Amino acid sequence: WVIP
Amino acid sequence: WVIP
Amino acid sequence: SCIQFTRHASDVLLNLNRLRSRDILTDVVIVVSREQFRAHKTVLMACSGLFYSIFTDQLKCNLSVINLDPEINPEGFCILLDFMYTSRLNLREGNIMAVMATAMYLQMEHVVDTCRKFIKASE
Amino acid sequence: SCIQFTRHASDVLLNLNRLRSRDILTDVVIVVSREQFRAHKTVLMACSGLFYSIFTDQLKCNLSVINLDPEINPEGFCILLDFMYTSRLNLREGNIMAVMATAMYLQMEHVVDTCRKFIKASE
Ligand SMILES: CSc1ncc(Cl)c(Nc2ccc3c(c2)CC(=O)N3)n1
Ligand SMILES: CSc1ncc(Cl)c(Nc2ccc3c(c2)CC(=O)N3)n1
Ligand SMILES: [Cl-]
Ligand SMILES: [Cl-]
Ligand SMILES: [Cl-]
Ligand SMILES: [Cl-]
Repeated sequence: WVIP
Repeated sequence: WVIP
Repeated sequence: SCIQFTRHASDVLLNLNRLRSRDILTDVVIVVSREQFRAHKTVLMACSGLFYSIFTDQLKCNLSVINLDPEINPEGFCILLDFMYTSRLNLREGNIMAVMATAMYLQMEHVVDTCRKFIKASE
Repeated sequence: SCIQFTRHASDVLLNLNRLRSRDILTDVVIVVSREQFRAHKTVLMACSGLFYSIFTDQLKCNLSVINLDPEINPEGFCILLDFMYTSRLNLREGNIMAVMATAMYLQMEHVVDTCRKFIKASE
């Protein structure tokens, strides 16, 4: 999971 | 396009 | 010896979401405490272990309406349906418990994992 | 303020290809010079400008069989159908002309672009  |  | 187009899967998902937003070729209504959500069975199956099991059933595969367990929160389902079609999860302090419970019921293992991690950080 | 799962679109496409391989919820047959290819209308639309136009037509959206132009090569179509469901293109010296012509007819702009580039390098 990432900060888009 | 890339070499997978 | 294949070549691969990096953005292809993302572009496919973006187009599937465009079809959902315009209600094109949607083939099922998911009912959650009287709230209704239109979707594509194939996308639901591709994202959820529960929908995968439902739509591979020789009788349920032909249903146009699926009713979820009355304990399922419509907002939690809406957030997860948006994630299915975009890869983006709107996880917030006020919805994390409902999102995790819905993801556990829908069998969306990666969503359950990030909810467990975000809850663990707040304790 | 959404979080994003990097592998989600790829995982969705991988599952859609698993459904195709097991012939689950396929809803159309594409006929190419008597060869037949089963697929999901939504995936075909998501990958091709031609299928997008066909299945948004109020009459053609309901067809279970689509016949392509007799000039279309079945191997070129097969290679492109595999690309739609995997992001992988089996581009070879012996098939590049048939693949480019099929991609132009199907309106798959990124495939047409890489075929033009690979042909230009060989001249
Ligand atoms: C297992 S083979 C397979 N073949 C095709 C499909 Cl459409 C599918 N979907 C699916 C099954 C289980 C789970 C998910 C999707 C998400 C998750 O967390 N668990 N699975
Ligand atoms: C344009 S809006 C839109 N909305 C939904 C879908 Cl399913 C769609 N597909 C599509 C249209 C045109 C093209 C492709 C896919 C691939 C390509 O090269 N050109 N387009
Ligand atoms: Cl029904
Ligand atoms: Cl997930
Ligand atoms: Cl027909
Ligand atoms: Cl393309």
